Amino acid sequence: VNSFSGYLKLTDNVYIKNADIVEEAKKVKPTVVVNAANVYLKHGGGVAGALNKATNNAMQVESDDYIATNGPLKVGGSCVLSGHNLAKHCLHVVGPNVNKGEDIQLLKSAYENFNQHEVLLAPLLSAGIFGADPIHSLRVCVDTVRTNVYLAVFDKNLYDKLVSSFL
Ligand SMILES: CN(c1ncnc2[nH]c3cc(F)ccc3c12)[C@@H]1CCCS(=O)(=O)C1
Repeated sequence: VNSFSGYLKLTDNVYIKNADIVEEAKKVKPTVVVNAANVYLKHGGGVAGALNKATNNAMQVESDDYIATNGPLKVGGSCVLSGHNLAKHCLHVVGPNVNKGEDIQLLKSAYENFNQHEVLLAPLLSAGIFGADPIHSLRVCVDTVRTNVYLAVFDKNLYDKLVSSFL
């Protein structure tokens, strides 16, 4: 039993809710919140900008030190950093950004990072400003992640479309 509330069950291990991931993280304080990161961990907009704003920019300060030490992530890769006031840990995962021309096949590799964590609160990778089809992202999530994932979808209209079209 866990504290996630109001989710619709899609499969054995994948759950979905119309919610603001920032507000959901603040309430649940999950072990892991996933960020929709880029390779530079520049948290300017989308989910990343919202999560970073909620940490009063502490996420960005920590991220800049990480990049100065380690260099950029790979598209499809991830790193574990602090969850600050939102979660124990933040798993920063880089899905391909279609608006930069990155290979959508890398979306499966991105979701594989979730399997290193037993339970996660997450957005749909490569959705939103990353330019992928969120219905495709949900399909890859369900077909790739084997651990327990609680997906937060900000847009109510999109949430309803994702549920109604789910096979
Ligand atoms: C981006 N995205 C999110 N997913 C969950 N939580 C969020 N919080 C946010 C705060 C922002 F400022 C921007 C965005 C999000 C967000 C999802 C991708 C398609 C649109 S969506 O919004 O339907 C779901």
